[PDB]
Amino acid sequence: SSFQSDLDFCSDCGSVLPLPGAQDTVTCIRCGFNINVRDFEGKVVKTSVVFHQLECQGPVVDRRCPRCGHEGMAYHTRQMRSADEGQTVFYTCTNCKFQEKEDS
Amino acid sequence: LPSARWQYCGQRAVLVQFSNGKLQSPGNMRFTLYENKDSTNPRKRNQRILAAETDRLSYVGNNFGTGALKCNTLCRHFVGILNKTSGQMEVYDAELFNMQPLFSD
Amino acid sequence: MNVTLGIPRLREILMVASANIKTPMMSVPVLNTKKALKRVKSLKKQLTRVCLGEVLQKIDVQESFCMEEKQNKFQVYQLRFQFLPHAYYQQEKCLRPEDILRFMETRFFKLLMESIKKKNNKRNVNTRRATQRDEEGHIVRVQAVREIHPFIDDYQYDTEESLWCQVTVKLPLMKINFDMSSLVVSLAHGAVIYATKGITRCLLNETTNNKNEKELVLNTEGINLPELFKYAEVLDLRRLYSNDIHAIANTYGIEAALRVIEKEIKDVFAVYGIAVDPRHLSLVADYMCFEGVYKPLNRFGIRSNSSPLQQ
Amino acid sequence: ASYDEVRGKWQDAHLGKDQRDFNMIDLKFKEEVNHYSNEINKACMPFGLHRQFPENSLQMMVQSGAKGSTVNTMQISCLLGQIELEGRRPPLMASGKSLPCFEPYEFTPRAGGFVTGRFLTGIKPPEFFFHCMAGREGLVDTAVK
Amino acid sequence: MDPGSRWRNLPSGPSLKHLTDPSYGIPREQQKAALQELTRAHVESFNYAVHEGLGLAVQAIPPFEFAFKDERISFTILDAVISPPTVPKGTICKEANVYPAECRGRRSTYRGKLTADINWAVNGISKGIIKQFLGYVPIMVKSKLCNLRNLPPQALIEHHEEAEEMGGYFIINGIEKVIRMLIMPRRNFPIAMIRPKWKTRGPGYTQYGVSMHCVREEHSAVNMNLHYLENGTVMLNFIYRKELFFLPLGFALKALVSFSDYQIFQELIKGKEDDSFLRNSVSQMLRIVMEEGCSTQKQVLNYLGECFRVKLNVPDWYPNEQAAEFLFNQCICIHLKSNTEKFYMLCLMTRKLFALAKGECMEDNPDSLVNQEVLTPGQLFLMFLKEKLEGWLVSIKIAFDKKAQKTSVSMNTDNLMRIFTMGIDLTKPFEYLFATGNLRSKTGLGLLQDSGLCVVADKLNFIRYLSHFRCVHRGADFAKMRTTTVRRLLPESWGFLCPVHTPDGEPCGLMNHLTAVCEVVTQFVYTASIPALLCNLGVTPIDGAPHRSYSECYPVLLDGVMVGWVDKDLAPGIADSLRHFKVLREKRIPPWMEVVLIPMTGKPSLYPGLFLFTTPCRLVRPVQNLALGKEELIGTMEQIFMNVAIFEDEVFAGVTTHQELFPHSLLSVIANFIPFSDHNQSPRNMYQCQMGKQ
Amino acid sequence: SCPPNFTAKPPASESPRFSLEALTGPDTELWLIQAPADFAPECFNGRHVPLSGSQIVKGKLAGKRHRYRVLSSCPQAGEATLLAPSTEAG
DNA sequence: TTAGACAAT
DNA sequence: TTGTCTAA
Ligand SMILES: [Zn+2]
Ligand SMILES: [Zn+2]
Repeated sequence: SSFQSDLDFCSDCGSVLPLPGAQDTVTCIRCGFNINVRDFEGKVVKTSVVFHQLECQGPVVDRRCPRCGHEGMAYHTRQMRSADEGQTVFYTCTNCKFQEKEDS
Repeated sequence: LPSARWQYCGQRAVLVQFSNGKLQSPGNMRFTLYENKDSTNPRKRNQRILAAETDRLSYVGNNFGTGALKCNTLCRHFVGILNKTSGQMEVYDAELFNMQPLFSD
Repeated sequence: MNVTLGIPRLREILMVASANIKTPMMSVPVLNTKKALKRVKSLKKQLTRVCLGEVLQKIDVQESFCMEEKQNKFQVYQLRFQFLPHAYYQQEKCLRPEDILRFMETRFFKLLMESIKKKNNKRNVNTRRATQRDEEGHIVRVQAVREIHPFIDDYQYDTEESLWCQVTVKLPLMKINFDMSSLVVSLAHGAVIYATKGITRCLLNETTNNKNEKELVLNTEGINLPELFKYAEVLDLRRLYSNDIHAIANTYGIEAALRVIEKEIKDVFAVYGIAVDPRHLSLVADYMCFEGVYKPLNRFGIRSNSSPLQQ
Repeated sequence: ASYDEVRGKWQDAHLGKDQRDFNMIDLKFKEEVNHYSNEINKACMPFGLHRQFPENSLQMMVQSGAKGSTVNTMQISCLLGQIELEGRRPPLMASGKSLPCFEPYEFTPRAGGFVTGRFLTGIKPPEFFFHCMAGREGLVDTAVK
Repeated sequence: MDPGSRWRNLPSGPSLKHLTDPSYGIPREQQKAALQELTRAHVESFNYAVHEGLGLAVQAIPPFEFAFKDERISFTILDAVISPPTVPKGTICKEANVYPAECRGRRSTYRGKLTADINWAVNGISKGIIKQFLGYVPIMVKSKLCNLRNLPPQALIEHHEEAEEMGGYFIINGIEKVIRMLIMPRRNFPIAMIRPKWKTRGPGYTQYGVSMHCVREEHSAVNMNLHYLENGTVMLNFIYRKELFFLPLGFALKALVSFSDYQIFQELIKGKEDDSFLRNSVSQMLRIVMEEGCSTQKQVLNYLGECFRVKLNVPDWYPNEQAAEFLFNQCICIHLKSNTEKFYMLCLMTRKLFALAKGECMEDNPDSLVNQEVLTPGQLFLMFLKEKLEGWLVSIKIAFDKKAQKTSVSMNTDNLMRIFTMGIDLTKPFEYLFATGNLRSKTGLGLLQDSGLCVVADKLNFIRYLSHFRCVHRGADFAKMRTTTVRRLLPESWGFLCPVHTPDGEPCGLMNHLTAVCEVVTQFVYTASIPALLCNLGVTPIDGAPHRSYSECYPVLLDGVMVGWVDKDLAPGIADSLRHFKVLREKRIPPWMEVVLIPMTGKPSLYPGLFLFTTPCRLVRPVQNLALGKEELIGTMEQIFMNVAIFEDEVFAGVTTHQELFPHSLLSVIANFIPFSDHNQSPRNMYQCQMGKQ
Repeated sequence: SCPPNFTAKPPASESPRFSLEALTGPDTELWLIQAPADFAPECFNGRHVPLSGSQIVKGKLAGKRHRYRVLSSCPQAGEATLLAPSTEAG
């Protein structure tokens, strides 16, 4: 006449057993079914919080740098104006990394 | 690769679904089932109530009210027996009852 | 590392005359001798801060239940910290893990017990908050840890390679359900040790050079100017610099925070390729430091002016 | 390692809260397909043109500073090159398909935006969608800020 | 290509012969079936919202019962109809009908008479039925209520219209105004969000959370929320007339069902059974309910209708249990009828939150088109008209209270029919929404914006006039923000929104336009046989146990109805079986259904399941299913897992399962008029698309 | 305290005995077949069912309905248990 | 030492 | 949206 449930619930109704308190048996509320407080010795709850577990700068074009005079500069495009005109080209030198922009 | 001769023989064997846990320790527990009077209209074919007498609580199981499960209407439930010497899995119509303990009003 | 770019850096230079900017750096070259490089490779580690969430791999909380008398009932809270190994950080204050365990055993447990006694002195309600908060018109040592508090009943620390820690904060029973793991997480975002006053991060991997001179630069991210004056035998403090106008204005002077306003406006305009001539910048820096203090150009800077029609 | 395990570890570099091992894999396609982007332009831009400077009009508008640059004409008569979207390759979906034409976590450079088709002979509909992502990026970033 | 696919009439090349023929200028005897596909989403949505949806939206208005002086008066609408536009009574004319061309030329509104059957009853006994003229509502042209329905082009020229007249537009004071299709969140679906703004909504909230946009038969719309907390407790927040309600989860799950607490425990831990923190947290949610002694369902309902009673504005004579099922019927999962299926939906929305918070499933992107659908003009008519009917009944109550002050003779009514005459007339409060675009509703209609609804169908040319019927507007509130994430072209819009066809200024990225192939689902059919169909396949339902363990089974969500648990080794065999049932038009599967099989991989990918969508107001587009050779309506979330191909060269065996119809399907209508679009740079195409509209 | 132990049922009443057996020993093996809704219970009347793996077994309903797949599972320790009416107890 | 108040694009 | 000014 006994049912196997989780230890946190009554085994005759299905209702929730309260926390242990100032007595030696914890009882359900809606039926009055006493269970030993001593039976919660295997009520173990684990929780693990894991904090911390376990280039060539684009294509090049053979353009001379303003500062260092290197023969090539890496380029990147970005259409920064409206859709009416242009395409703004960003350059970056290979050696000394001097970045200038052209607006066409 | 075992086989079994499917010998459908026909009565509706009840199956129980406890809302408390598994009935793992059977003892002195009385089971009685109830059926509606008017078998004329086709609602009597589903009206059935199973009652469970225990000294502590009483468990009741419907087929129609709120909380009656939908597994035995959107799907059929059968029971195999498999008389092993003869090797025939003889099959009965069955129902599943989700029992709920009765308290008060 | 990053700085503040665009208009709002120029706003917080000119329009605000900000005493508290976000991300101030400072920059000191290294003396570039043999002993100074050896000392400064460790000084890079020493001037950083280290938070506890930086070297901690995982926290393990194992709440249990314990009843030992007819009255005494106890909630066993076996906290366990797994620290990340020493090989996975060679950037922070030479933290051999006995140092972070000493952090633990000295002050982290008291920092934890103050939080537990703040919470234990004590969302589950139907609140119906009366606003949504965001018109008809007709137009259209184990003994030290045990004596920290009586609640700590067990202590076990790792000894061979000092990578973990175990306590047992044995609280009594209470009516609410206690949220231990939230306290242990939110308390474990506190700074460990040797966090220098206001300096977060240092980088001397900027080995930049104009004449292949290998001029190592402590490109820090924090603002403490007399912090670096003890390291004069290693750093070349003669060509020190910062972003902050007020820090050098209170350390070196209004004539040396007059040549930092000019350099910073030139750097903000020079990120974006714009070349502003130095005569304009020198005129602005000689206007703002005219009264001897670093004034803004806002509404609260025209109260100094004389003619009220312009005001 | 076989391609199933490599595809598994790039699925694992994806789908994670770090996004620091994954952005590194962007910078290893994008530095290796920008070695096939320079070799084609050395094959076709100086001495591969039909009519050359000064007899070429477009080279005279480019090189004498009238309009354009040697990036617009390399997009006209050679590849469009890598599509960089917000500094990186265009985004994978929630299923690892970078675009519904392509297999989940496909290794080919075409799958991640390397266009390699010019405007002189047109671009196929995957690269046209990638190029419209890159156009709307700049247009939105101008229109907002 | 499949014959019957709407795109079999696509020309190989242009002809230029149709402008030098004897047949030119003779009207054809039927309209063109290519220009009439562009207002299906407008006309077929307004056709639902006047006959079927109005009959289903007067069933969901409760019997309005108030208190007379010691008598209870009950009002209920039985049936409301919208008559097609005629002349007013007392008019000497020859043809009683009114056509749109009169309403354009005379600068009037093209509108239809509205009337209803209100069934008044005092003290529980009926004493009459009244047929009451509520007001005038606008009529969409070429709908089932316009007078231009079913006309041939030669009889349509005769009434001053045009041949190939597609409807879709309201004449409001002489100015034609379309309703633009906004973007709304995907209806009846748990959208797992990670939004750190939600941390400030309570004392222990997390950045995590699962939202749901619930809509009940195209006339109601309510957003709800779930929140994971620092404890492991789950809250549940929902606004009801500008009142943010806080409701814990266990209170909801106890107020819904009569189950014992071990079953409510069991339903929330199905996949994660070896987790200790999870079982602890879903114990604590139920214990919070236990703390007040609310052990039964009736006692939980008593407590909830005790605490929430004053803000729900229920009458003084309801019990607490009756004002508790007034907030579970009109706020929480209103697309479900039964409280049993509301329960197993909150269990799935809770398990998705528990898998999100533990990092076992990734965020569903709210701005992606996978998790989005459109708000057609059938919703915004029907929701607003339902709300104005409820406002009309509340005005009748205020009219009785105005009669009771300065106390009248105040006897029985006896078909008095003066309070209805003194009642409010919803001509002008229904005209204001169209004539300005401003939605002044006390509900909010479950929406996210307030203005920008009706936009003038401008007609400067025909390129501009087509575009208003293909416009998909992201939001008229995002134009003020400084965001870029909502304005980003994403690869999930391959063929459902056009890449090039957008404006360039402040609305760049917001005002998207549909493609040519993409079409909005407007058909509303009945999914009554599909649960029994699924359970005849491997779907073991909720109550029984699948025969492998859980976490080796998939949830099934048949339009917000939790159905069952597909075994993991039988989920492809149900996905391809439902696709074969879809493209072959078998077994009452709609041809516009989604069979989305998000698989299990063990990595924190999308939250796995076998989702099935049958709703209206979605986006769908045809492909060719390669293994069948037949045209398949792929939805927005199916093609994120399908290997569609473009060219017959790029089709492989084993890898490829579909193929687009014609390879320029990704482009709009307006962007398919640019010659050689693949040769010029893409802002040039994006500029030409808004040049041709000027 | 006061347990209910109900005996009240207004339209219902108890039952006579039926033809299902009562004796379960080592010779019987309880199988729990879960069949579809439109599964006619006479279809496999001469056919076999698998006890391990799966098998696509035919029926006799119309000859063309016959494709049924049978999934042979492991014991779940299922919570549904059988009630066999014994003849010693009325 | 920290919250309302006041002006600008 | 800043940033300082005023009052508790
Ligand atoms: Zn109990
Ligand atoms: Zn250079």
